[PDB]
Amino acid sequence: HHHRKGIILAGGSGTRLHPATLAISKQLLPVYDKPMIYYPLSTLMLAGIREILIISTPQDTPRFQQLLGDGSNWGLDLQYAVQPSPDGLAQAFLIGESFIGNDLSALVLGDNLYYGHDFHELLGSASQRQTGASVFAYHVLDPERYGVVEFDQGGKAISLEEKPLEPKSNYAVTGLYFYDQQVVDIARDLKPSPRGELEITDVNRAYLERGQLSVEIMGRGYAWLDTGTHDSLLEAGQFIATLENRQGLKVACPEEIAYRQKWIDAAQLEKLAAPLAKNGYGQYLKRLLTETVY
Amino acid sequence: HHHRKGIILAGGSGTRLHPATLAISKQLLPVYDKPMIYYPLSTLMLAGIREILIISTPQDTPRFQQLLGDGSNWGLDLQYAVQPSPDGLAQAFLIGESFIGNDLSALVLGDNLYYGHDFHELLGSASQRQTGASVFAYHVLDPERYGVVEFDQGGKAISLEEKPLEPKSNYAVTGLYFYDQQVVDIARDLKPSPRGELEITDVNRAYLERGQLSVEIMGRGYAWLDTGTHDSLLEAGQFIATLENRQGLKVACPEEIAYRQKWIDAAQLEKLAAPLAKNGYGQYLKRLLTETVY
Amino acid sequence: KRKGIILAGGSGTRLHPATLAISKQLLPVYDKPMIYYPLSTLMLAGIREILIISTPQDTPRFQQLLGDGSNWGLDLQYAVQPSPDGLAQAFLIGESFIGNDLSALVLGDNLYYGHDFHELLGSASQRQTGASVFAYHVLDPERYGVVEFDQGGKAISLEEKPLEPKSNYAVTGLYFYDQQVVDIARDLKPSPRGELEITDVNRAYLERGQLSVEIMGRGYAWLDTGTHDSLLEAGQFIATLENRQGLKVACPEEIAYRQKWIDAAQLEKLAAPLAKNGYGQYLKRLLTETVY
Amino acid sequence: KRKGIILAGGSGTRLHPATLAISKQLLPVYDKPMIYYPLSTLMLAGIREILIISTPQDTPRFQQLLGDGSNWGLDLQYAVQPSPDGLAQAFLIGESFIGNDLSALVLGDNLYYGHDFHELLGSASQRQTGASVFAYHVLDPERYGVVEFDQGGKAISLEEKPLEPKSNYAVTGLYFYDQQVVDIARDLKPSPRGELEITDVNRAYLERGQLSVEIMGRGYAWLDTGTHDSLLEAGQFIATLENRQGLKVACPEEIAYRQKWIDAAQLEKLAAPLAKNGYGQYLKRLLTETVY
Ligand SMILES: CCCCn1c(N)c(N(C)S(=O)(=O)c2ccccc2)c(=O)[nH]c1=O
Ligand SMILES: CCCCn1c(N)c(N(C)S(=O)(=O)c2ccccc2)c(=O)[nH]c1=O
Ligand SMILES: CCCCn1c(N)c(N(C)S(=O)(=O)c2ccccc2)c(=O)[nH]c1=O
Ligand SMILES: CCCCn1c(N)c(N(C)S(=O)(=O)c2ccccc2)c(=O)[nH]c1=O
Ligand SMILES: [Cl-]
Ligand SMILES: [Cl-]
Ligand SMILES: [Cl-]
Ligand SMILES: [Cl-]
Repeated sequence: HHHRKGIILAGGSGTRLHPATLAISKQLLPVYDKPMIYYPLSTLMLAGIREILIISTPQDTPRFQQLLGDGSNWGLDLQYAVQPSPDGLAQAFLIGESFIGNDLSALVLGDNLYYGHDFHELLGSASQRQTGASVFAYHVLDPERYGVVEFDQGGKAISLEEKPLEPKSNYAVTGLYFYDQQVVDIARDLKPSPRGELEITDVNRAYLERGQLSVEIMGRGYAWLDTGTHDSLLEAGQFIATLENRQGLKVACPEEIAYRQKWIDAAQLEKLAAPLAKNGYGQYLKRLLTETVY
Repeated sequence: HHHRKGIILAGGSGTRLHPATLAISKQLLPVYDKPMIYYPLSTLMLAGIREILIISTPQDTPRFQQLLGDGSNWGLDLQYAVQPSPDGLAQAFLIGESFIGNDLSALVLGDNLYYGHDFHELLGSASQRQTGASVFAYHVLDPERYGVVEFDQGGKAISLEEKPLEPKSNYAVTGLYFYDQQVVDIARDLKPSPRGELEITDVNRAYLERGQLSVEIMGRGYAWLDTGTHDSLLEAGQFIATLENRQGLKVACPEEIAYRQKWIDAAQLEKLAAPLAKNGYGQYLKRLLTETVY
Repeated sequence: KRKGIILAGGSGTRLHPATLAISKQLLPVYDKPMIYYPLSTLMLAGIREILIISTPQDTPRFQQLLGDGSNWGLDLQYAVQPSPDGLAQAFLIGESFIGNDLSALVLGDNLYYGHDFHELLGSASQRQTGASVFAYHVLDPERYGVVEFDQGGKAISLEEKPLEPKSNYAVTGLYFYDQQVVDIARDLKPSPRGELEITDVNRAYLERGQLSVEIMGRGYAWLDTGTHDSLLEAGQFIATLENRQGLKVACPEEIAYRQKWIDAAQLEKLAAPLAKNGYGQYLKRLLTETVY
Repeated sequence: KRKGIILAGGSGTRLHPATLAISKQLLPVYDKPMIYYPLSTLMLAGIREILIISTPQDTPRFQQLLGDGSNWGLDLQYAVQPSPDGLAQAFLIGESFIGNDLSALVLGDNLYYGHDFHELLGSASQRQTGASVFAYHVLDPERYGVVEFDQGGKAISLEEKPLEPKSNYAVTGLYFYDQQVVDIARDLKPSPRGELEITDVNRAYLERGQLSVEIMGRGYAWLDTGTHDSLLEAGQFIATLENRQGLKVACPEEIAYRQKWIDAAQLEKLAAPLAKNGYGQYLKRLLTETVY
């Protein structure tokens, strides 16, 4: 008788971006002024998630651990798992099964950057849906590269296709997914696609066929940035730099997000600022203590 | 017995950006794939404003007229005035006095670019306030360069200062202003500041002292882009290019905004596409006829 | 004596609406009008007498920008190209300007940068007979005049926008000609696309073994201004060089002064109007600083 | 025989958190690890025997990346610098590697580009006595070793990060030395900031009239990797060159192959693992294409 956790998939991108990524995983590469993984981590945090599993290669887990620790500095609890071989995104749920337990979950890709107004509220809406799965659809130039969602005249999602040659719309599914307690069992019964991968689109189609997939539009006023190529990586750095140098505010500073969620107080933030007091990042953390930012 | 119009200030930026701007006004320079003036024009249009006065130098008015015409192609009515000498932003209301008549108004700077989610609704809120004046405050790195707003502990605006050496906050007033029928008379009684200029901050302080200035925060999730330097111009081009190449959607395409406001129909948009059918811009206009974009 | 021509004519509707109000070559690349860059190139090549060819609409604009040239030690003239009917029209339009002198054409939207560019130009300019062009390795040779070389490195063919390019070597927008070019241009027939082709002019020199094709090495930057994306990149490229160095690329006043076409007192007068911005400050600092 | 050293040591906490997980010199600049660029520079200078010096933590990472060098016709060795105690420590750490040979140090985060760079390096490398450095005009000379010249153009002083720089000419991160440098390094005292200064090594050669200071001209790009903004720019600069040209900057496999240190069949083996991305495709295309 019986009476939301986060996952960040930051494993191998294979040899796709070699030789740039020969010495280090993509998700530890900087995007402008901070490691890439700070952005998806900050995203889960904005969604109010505090218990988070980082999935990386066996080779780079210690590097993630060194950067991020156990989370206690930022009011989180961070755990780690390895993905020996990159057998697909849906594998996150088998690797993370004991971590998830009987809870709701959120999966984010470790190389996905988001930006925009009321992003907190867009994340809240998905996080509040305690049943079913929630994903986001975003208009892209190149829907071929993604899971593509087709809508009917009423705006209802009626199909999902993984990397179709002739996409039914320009609406790609973003690398951010919210799931109720059915996801582990759905993942467990997945059979490898032709490429040997356990596909997240198959997971989302399972929910769709059950009438339990909410697809919310992430509007054109949001930036969902591309890190798939060297070119798009560079554009992602330039995009963040322009916003931060314009505003005097950072995007996805995890210390700041914890501070504003009240997961850490002013004294704790002051201590985090000390080691970096001579660079712009530590000076930014110090300015958060006295400035009112709306 | 007696029983909202837009202005775009696109006059002289002086010799500040010479020699780049020796042959042509700044507001006709491209930002990535379209003239700069398309962005503030699109902004007024998003606010639902259809009667718009463009203020330029006598030298470049014909160039604006050639680019934009009388508005009829886009469901607008565009008129023109000249600013013989750049005697300040508040001069817009004396130059535009007969154009404004007895109506409410909106002033936008011809070199200001905005971007973000629910921008339409942020513009709507200001446009709906039929009394008083409405402005926007945005957090910037360099508030010294702008009109700066100071808030009290409750978030109420309590002072405005033009280019203070020691800014009371990092909140700059953006170059977008909504005004009731009192603005022309307020402008008329302005005395030149020490620099010989008729200051918009003095106009906004007049409303503030009357308790009729609404200052809404434009959040950090919006991009209010800088075009003040060659560097910031270049960053503005890069910023737009990244969004448009990512999305397959344009920012501030005026034809598109008219189409979506129902100011022009599909047949009219088809005709606008014809002359540019061989380039990306005309091909974009054609794709708007058949695609559903949420 | 070698005369210069800059062809800054119409690029059609390809970059519209960005270029609806104004010719591309009057638009800035970072901190200065695009035409400063090819103008600076002719000046570096030692050319002082220069004809600028533009659309009828925009010739007043180039004129008010650049003047008769005298304040920079140049002698500038202007002419119009009514319609975009081929780069070779420059020699028809420019026939009486050229007269019996040597000539050099540069395209108004072409940007160059690199070490010893002066000597690369100086060598081509010194060759008093035949014609000299430059071949540059590019990713997309179909867009250009493509030069094919034999195993010995000799140029053996030229094709204008081939469907199947023979190499990745594009001819750049910089051409030096002897006294034969006008007469060769006058006998050109329009191509199938309806243009008087510069590549037909160059093939005429090639058939007589009088086309010197120099490699512009990979250490030189020949930047692309043909698309919006490429305009932007060119701006970022110049900005990175100038902000790194504290030195400008293709500042005509500097080049005049370094060629000794204007003296210290004239450079000082030029600085006066712009004194309150970076460009005039730059010009002032060139008076007292030794730059190697 | 001239030996090479690359100093790819710790840059402290200056770029943290971006460099918290990994040394800057193992981070990409556009399409390849930053250290490919100074490695490619030594190889272009003709240097095959090369010592890479890094933090104790990251030496395994440079090792697994670069191997013993044999697949690129190089002979690579590795050594650690326990603490960031000055660039001159390279010659102490590298003393037994150098032995009685000539040497050249390049900083692991310095990027160069330009025409005839090979000959600029080749000339310095050929000078068998004394030391050769390069002076480059920059906007912010206070950040560097600043060289002052007399009216005749002779170097007369060197200052490390002067408060009031004497010129705008910075010494770049590329240094060639004769057999004297180790012994000069061994006698260095720590500076006031607590470091063994490369500028004190260079001043020692200067006092004996044995410092050749060559101008690296404004036609060369010496790119800045010291700030986040400057990392980004360097990436945009390399991307613009490579996408324009269809040719890569500082591809070590290409440089080996062009120096004839590996043959056509070895380059082909190298291409195999990367065949499905741009980098391996590039290597394959170098087999059949003549590039001048
Ligand atoms: C709850 C505090 C939100 C303020 N905020 C913010 N809106 C942002 N954004 C710009 S964001 O909501 O779009 C965002 C937040 C986390 C990760 C990526 C974007 C941010 O990066 N950091 C912040 O502290
Ligand atoms: C009413 C149709 C709005 C859709 N839209 C849009 N949201 C935008 N934006 C990205 S925006 O609301 O931020 C905007 C609109 C006009 C000018 C600048 C930004 C746009 O540029 N063009 C559009 O057609
Ligand atoms: C005779 C003056 C040469 C120095 N020089 C120079 N080399 C350059 N170059 C960087 S350049 O030779 O590559 C060049 C010159 C004119 C136009 C484009 C590039 C320059 O822009 N301005 C200069 O004064
Ligand atoms: C002997 C091979 C020289 C051709 N070359 C070259 N010039 C360059 N350059 C662009 S470079 O000389 O300026 C250079 C070379 C190594 C590292 C940095 C720049 C190159 O990157 N790769 C090459 O194969
Ligand atoms: Cl939106
Ligand atoms: Cl916001
Ligand atoms: Cl070269
Ligand atoms: Cl040079």
